[PDB]
Amino acid sequence: VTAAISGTDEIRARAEQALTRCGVDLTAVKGDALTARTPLTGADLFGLRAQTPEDVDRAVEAAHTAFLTWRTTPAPVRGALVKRFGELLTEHKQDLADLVTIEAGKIRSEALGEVQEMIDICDFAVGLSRQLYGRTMPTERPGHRLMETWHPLGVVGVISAFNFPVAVWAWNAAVALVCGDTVVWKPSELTPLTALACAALLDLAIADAGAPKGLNQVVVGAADVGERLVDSPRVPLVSATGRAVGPRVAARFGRTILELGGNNAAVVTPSADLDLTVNAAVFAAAGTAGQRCTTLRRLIVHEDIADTVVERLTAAFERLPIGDPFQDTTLVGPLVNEAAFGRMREAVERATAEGGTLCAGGERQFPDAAPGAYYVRPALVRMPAQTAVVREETFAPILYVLTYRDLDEAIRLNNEVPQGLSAGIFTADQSEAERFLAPDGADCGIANVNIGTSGAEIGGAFGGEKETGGGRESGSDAWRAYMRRATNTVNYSGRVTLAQGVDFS
Amino acid sequence: AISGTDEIRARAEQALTRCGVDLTAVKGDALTARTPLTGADLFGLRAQTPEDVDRAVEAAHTAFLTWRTTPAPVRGALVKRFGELLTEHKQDLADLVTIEAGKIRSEALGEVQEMIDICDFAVGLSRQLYGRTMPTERPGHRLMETWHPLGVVGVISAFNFPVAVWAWNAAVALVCGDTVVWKPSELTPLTALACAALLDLAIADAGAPKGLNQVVVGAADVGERLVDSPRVPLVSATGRAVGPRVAARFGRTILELGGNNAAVVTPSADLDLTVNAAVFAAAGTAGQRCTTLRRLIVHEDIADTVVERLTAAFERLPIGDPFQDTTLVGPLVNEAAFGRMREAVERATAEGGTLCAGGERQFPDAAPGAYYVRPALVRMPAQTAVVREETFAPILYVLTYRDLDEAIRLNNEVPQGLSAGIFTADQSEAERFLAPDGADCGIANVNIGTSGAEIGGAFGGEKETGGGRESGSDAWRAYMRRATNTVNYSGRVTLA
Amino acid sequence: AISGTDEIRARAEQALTRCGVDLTAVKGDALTARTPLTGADLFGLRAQTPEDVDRAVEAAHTAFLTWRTTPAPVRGALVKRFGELLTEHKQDLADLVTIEAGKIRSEALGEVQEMIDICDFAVGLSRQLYGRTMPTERPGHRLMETWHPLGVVGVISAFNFPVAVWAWNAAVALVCGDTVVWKPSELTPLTALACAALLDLAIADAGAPKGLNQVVVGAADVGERLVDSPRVPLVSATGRAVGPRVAARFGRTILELGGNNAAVVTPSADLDLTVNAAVFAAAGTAGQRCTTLRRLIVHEDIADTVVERLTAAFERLPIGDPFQDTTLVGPLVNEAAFGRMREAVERATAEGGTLCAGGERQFPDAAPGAYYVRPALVRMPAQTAVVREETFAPILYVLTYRDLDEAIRLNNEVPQGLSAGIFTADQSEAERFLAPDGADCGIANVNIGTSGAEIGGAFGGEKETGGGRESGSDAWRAYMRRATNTVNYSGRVTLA
Amino acid sequence: VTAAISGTDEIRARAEQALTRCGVDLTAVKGDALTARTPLTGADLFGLRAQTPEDVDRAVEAAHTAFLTWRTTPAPVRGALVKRFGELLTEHKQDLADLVTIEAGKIRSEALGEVQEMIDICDFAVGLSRQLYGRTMPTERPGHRLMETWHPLGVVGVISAFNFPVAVWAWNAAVALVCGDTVVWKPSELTPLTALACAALLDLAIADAGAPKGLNQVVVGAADVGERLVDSPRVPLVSATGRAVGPRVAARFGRTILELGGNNAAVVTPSADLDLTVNAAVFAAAGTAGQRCTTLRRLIVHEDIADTVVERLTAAFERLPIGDPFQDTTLVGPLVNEAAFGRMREAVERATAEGGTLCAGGERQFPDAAPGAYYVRPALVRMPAQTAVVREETFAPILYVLTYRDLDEAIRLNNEVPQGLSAGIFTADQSEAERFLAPDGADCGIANVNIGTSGAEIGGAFGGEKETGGGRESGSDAWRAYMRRATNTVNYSGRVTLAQGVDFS
Repeated sequence: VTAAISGTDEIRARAEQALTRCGVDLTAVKGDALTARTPLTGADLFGLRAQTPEDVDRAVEAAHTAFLTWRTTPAPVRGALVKRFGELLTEHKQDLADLVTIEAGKIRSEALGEVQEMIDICDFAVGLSRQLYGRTMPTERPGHRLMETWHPLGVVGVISAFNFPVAVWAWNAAVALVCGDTVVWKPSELTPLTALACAALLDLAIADAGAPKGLNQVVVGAADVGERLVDSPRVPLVSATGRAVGPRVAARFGRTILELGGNNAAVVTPSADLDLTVNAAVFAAAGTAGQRCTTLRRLIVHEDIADTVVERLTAAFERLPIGDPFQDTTLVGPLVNEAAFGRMREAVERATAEGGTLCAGGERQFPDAAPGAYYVRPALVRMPAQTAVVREETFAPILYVLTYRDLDEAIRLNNEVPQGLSAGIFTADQSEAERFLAPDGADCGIANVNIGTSGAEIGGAFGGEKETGGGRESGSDAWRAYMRRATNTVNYSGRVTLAQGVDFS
Repeated sequence: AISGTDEIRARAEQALTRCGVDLTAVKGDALTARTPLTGADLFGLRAQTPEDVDRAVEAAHTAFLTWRTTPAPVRGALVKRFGELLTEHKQDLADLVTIEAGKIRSEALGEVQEMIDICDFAVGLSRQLYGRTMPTERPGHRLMETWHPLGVVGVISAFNFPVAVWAWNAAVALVCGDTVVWKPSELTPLTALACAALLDLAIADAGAPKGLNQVVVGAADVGERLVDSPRVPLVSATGRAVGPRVAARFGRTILELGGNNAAVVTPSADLDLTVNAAVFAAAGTAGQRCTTLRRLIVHEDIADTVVERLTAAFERLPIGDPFQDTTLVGPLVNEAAFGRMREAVERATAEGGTLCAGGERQFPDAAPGAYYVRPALVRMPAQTAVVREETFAPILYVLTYRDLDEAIRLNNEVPQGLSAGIFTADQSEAERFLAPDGADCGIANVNIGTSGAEIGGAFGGEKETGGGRESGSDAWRAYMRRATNTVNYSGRVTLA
Repeated sequence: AISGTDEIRARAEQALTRCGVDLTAVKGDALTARTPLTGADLFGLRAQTPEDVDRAVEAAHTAFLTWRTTPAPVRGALVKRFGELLTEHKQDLADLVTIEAGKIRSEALGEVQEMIDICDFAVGLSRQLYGRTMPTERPGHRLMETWHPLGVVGVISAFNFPVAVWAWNAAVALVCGDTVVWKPSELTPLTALACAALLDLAIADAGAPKGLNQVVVGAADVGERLVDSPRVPLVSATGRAVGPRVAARFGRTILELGGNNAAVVTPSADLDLTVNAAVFAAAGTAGQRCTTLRRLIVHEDIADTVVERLTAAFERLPIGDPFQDTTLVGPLVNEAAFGRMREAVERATAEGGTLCAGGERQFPDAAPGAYYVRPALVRMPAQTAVVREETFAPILYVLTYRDLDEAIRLNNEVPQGLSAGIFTADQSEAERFLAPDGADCGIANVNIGTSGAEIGGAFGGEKETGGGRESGSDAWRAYMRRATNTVNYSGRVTLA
Repeated sequence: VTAAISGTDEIRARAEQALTRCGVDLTAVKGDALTARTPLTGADLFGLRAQTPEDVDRAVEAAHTAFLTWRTTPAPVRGALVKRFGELLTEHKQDLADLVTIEAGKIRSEALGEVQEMIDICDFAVGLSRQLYGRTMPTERPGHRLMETWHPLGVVGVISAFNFPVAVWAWNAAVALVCGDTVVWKPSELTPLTALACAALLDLAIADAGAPKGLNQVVVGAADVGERLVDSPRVPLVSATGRAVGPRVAARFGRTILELGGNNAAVVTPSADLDLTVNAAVFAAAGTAGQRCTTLRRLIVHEDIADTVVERLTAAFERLPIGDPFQDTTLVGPLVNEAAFGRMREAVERATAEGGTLCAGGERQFPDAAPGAYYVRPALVRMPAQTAVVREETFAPILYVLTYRDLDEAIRLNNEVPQGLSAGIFTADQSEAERFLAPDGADCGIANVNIGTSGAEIGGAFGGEKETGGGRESGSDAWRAYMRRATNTVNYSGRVTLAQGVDFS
């Protein structure tokens, strides 16, 4: 139950080294308006310059200028830029992953994985640059041709959260760039440094490619900066990941991609492989300290095996190594800030008040080793019913355990929450697996068999349903949200249908 | 010679009866059916309350729970049967369309035929609704994307296409496993009652659930209750408040909100083709299509001759009773439509325009409650305010250009973005117009006008038109939910 | 109680007449129509010569020149009309199918319904036939892929599905803008004549070209002339020489050449489900489907109980007149089919097999010219020669396994590769069977037998089955030619 | 009319340098069975070891072993191999292009372009590795699911020609590898060295990736080696590019991709931009010394402009710089061998015998500067009709000029030849452009507007119709030919349709 944590100064030096290697000019970005910080110790690292709302508008207009050139640049040439950027990400993978650990608190292997996701979406987007497929199709009209074409849309506003500080932007920017769009990115106020590093690498790729300078810009600021971006008439698409954005953008006839959180469950049936299940559940519940939109928060377990599953998860949660995310031994790093810790404790108290039993975890670990940081053991809570606290997502590592008998009851328990991001079923039974994925099964955007709620990869469309917000990012044909469809009828016959047969001559 | 109100009423009652409507059950005192042919009220109807809308959604949701597990090809059999009944009653439904919308008989028949055609397309879709299978990075896993029924679809339609818009939505939604609650225009309730009765027959013939489709007749408050329902995940609206309201409750919308459609006429344009296409697209349906041609952007070297030829055509357009086959232009829907038209033309002349032809009310004494008008042709010195904001009336504004990029800019400058066309014999001009830096609309055509669209194409527009697509290509995806499914068959945990 | 030849002849003549066939015009002395129900000749028919095949191709090619520019949705209207006529005459056509193929009435009805269903699917396709638009690397250029009508399609069909295979080919080919020349099995000419007459009515109703479809009745030399025609770019053959011959003249083929289909029965299989599925897939159509279940690969722990249960089922199968609704198994097509069956069973017992049930000729005195047989169940010690080469007869070979990878290897070891199934309650076994290292067939199913297929799926197989696909998904692409089109609108030469 | 040509010795030294840089072991590949050669001088460079037919069978079996591992290696992992290979091609682009010039005689800029095509298809294939899309679709059966899946096929035999000695293999191998297939490549007997270099680079990528060793092998030999590859029962797909292969493979129920040549035309209408047209026609007719399958061989010109077009093409052909393909000034390098030159001269003689007029070119240039090499000026021949010599493709730079009046006549003249690879129309008229591309227009696999018969790129499917052979390679969904389709119905209902309602229990 004890851990050595890196000092703020050692963290700052590592951040500075990483930023400089990624080509950031520290003198130019430093200032006294905002502050970079680290959840590893809770402390401020150094001050940053901020953009004003007026600067956001200047950025959007510059991005629109760039768009006017980029939209007629051939998609395969646009893909060459993205290929160059992927090369630079590859070259600086370890440097960027350092920044991700520093700002989001993720363990090293997860930080590296997030940067690799960026590299993987660049590879995918380079492929898409020769596709972006529309259709050709028959027309009913003699001597006509009909097709559907896809065109670049305009400036895309990207609003990202602290928890995936680089991959969410990459999913959006790699795709948007190859689609002939330009990007203005408002990163989380908690994670500016990762964004600055990403932007500097992309600016080098842009300079190497001879591409337009305003293809991507980062706006560093607080909430008034984000609002100005959301409200811009020159931003036809806003992608927001990790609540008010949908209706405000719809009001000005813009488009949104929303992925707004998840309250994700897994069903454990009587035939589940318990070794597989426990391993999967622990990773999905405890990974990233319970701060993924896809984190496992509800486990719906058949009454015949619930006691044994709870025993095993209790033991696994008790053995989880919690500590500095730079240490190879660490599996759980810190929560992002005090507010997060407070919400976690409030939820666990309310759960025991609504009838629950705390089985494992929930306590702050080694508070005196880093007093400004909140390292916590993931909580396992057995619940007699799916009460309000279980239905209302807390962004923390709390796994509520519910029991069921009939699979249709498990499905109902999965579906009855307002969120609809991901779901999983652990079963050896062919029919149960298929029933879960059927139209009357789990209602979520992602529905998996024998893999947890974080089972997703670049090639799939990523997003959810219900209050998650309906958007899709990354794979399949999510790229269509970054373009506009045109239906084109071409007459080569020299004639038109004459109304009531009349020829006006 | 305008048909009499008594004759029209009798024709409406006979059509409704033949389509299976129970006149006693739908008659009442809350709302009135009317006709633009004379302006007269036909007879009174029962209305639904907001509470009835909630009951209808409940019924549709109950039906959905059964329908969503009914195999899609079986769902397609219902739509095939509906198409057969529409075919059987094409003339009766078309008479109701002419009576309530005022459109000429041939256009009314064409609208009912669109219904039949989308039924046939949806029967095809019922065996497709394609998702994907694709590789996964994880050993001993499989990955796919599936599409599932969404739920209850609310359909809000306008007076001008009182049956085809609902059919695009309902044929597709039903084969997608959804159910529908339809709020038709308060101007055109009878067409909806007839449609609903024919679909209820098909439902009976198929043994399908009774709540698959319901019509709610009423005013604003009925439509508002439908839009705000938490059990209506998709609202399809044709006719602006809807988008944000639905977004606020995390629902989905398909919005097609109007059009201010232009065509560009280049110096190599075939003028006989262009004049015919422009006249039909500007004057057709008395200028009351979402896809009506409202702006003609003509090259300065041919502008005088084009205006001369359109003036002559507009002066010759046959205006009259839409049940007479000689008629090209039927009446406007109501007095307010006429008022708005006149206000636009007055504004245009105050903004420097010249009225070249049309605009006058025709034979007011033949039917004082009806508004038959000659389409207006107005030459404008620039794209001023009145040109940029559409009026749902037959007014064609003529603008001039020299460089094609400026014609394109003029096309694109307005807030609407539904359809556009270019008339040209030049291969490169045609391609430029359709290019990524060309016309910005949802529909962009060469040598065919702004109503050049068909069932197999996705229909809808950009910008303030609202972004939705209906009908063809893969528009059906808006009626379903995508799932991404990873299946592990390895017995091991492999993380990405 | 077997229907008499005179009764059958009269029923055949009435069906043909009702379908629009002119009996005087088709009767003759060159070929004979026959029935497997009694083995009797029904009546004589005129035959085509090789020169008539060349005239038919010429006529089809002339029709093609018009049809290929007829808009696909208009082509789809013809197929929709055909589907309506098939629906009207479903019973009459089904009677001809039972008479000539010997299949039970319910299966004959199902085959005609497949025709109607592919017509409805093809009507959908008529608005799709999708190519692509995509980006080009070249500034000021556009790139697309389009699909165009191919030409005359030769269709060679077998006795066992005398109408549905031609319908899969003809509905799709016609909406794709192709024309068809059909050479039906010499065993089943009457069904083809009836089909052709109904389609000719639809053609007349639509005002379409008369040469869209033609039937050539004859022997080997007629089929050979069709295969070798330089004006037939696609040959679709169901029933081995065809592939190389057509390739030699740079034509295209779709080949579906037979099946030796297996199912794997795992220890967690639901035995009631499995026995029912196996009996129906092995015995259905007297074992004369391309998709008939011929090999059952059963886990050693349940093999004895499975064999016991199948023995009991096979002993209870009702064999008899296919016009009687009590019948499950009708007759084999002819004496040669019976001879081949007996030879296979004799070979299997010589290779170490045990005949567990069936194989005996039923009621030979009731109809001495007809071959009614009880399906045979043979337990085998290994997959020997007789197991690996299919016999078109109802024989089910039972093999045992222990490890699933060995069941998969046994499935895959044969030269045919049409369909396969796995019966299991185990999620991972189901997935393993369908995985890239699982069953190698064109169709691979879980908890449904080897005939588990439907209109919306691409149908066909791998290996010596021939590689072709018909019916659903994007099988239609084999009936068209792809073009890749780059359009320069820049006025400059930009090289790749 | 004069030129300095590199010496055989200088060429040999450059070839050796390139091979060594690409990681070929010269001692291991050298021998006395076969010979590497160069069309620049006509001479042999050095001897090579050859494979026997027995070695081909050994190679196929090793490739099948590799296939058994590769087919279950996840497609995105397979794409990582292809990405690494593209990196190595990038690093050795100039070295490989040297070999292409040496063996095929292509000018430097075309050789570099061919190697870049390899790099571009690797990028595309890396994208495809996350796609390979099948379908999910409704079933009519309650409580069932239906899908279509694509699986790796097996060993792919690649037979390539001298004229594109690296890109054709790359189109096949990049796609085949990501599709989970393995490859046995028989390069042209005229161009082994390019193949050896390609294979050595891919073997390094394989070693870096830890992939199976037998993923790709080159078999060096004469015709008996190719025949053994074509006839193998373990080779389910044979791709042959640049006549007997179709029927022989069909006989053993294999699949083929055939692209067997082209006799490609362009139509020049009265409204054609003549500067654009002449430039495009000269590149398309004279490029690669008329030795592309897509070379322009027939020009179908409207009678109103035919005289002026012929004048302009006459002047352009007379100004073409012919010489050593390593010199930046050179636009036309040599024909491949004496046999090619002999066929060219025979065709031009026969054309003048069938009524034609030689307008420009056709003569051997500077024979004494490289007596074993055949540098020729492209020939322009005006023909009064499309006679047998015009219909029968000669693999040499001969442009036959035909006149027309009605566009339907031009279309008929395009279509009446037995080949059907590519076609173009040069026109400013919107309706003519569309008529040419319509279903009753040009019948070829590739049909272009205002670009010549070599207007194709990676993203499009490449191939032709009629006696060209029907295959498609490279872009769109040509990848489907490298895989097998499965239709999968999955029952989760626990029941089956009972025949005649009978339950056997």
